[PDB]
Amino acid sequence: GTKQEKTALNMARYIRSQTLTLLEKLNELDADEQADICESLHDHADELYRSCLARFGD
Amino acid sequence: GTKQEKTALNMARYIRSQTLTLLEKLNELDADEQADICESLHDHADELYRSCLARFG
Repeated sequence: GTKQEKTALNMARYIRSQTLTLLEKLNELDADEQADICESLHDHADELYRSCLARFGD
Repeated sequence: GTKQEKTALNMARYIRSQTLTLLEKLNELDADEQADICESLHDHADELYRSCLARFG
């Protein structure tokens, strides 16, 4: 439950929130092809967050 | 080359950089399973970045 472990998990949550925000922006730009890539990237970010949560979470 | 376009492209580049910062942290932790997913996530962020770059120039 170290500070290193908490830093890594917070970063994984942040990257997920970034990709969600970016997805909305690309949707707003109507940048369809990029939004679809980003949608997938966000799922993958969620997979990472979940894996980090299981391992580093309290 | 619109403003909004550039903000989006920058954020896509920022996210690519963040996956590498997390990858190194996961490496420091010997969190092998998480590191391999992160490695692939970087590959995926690079796919998105290059696509935005081709489009938003």
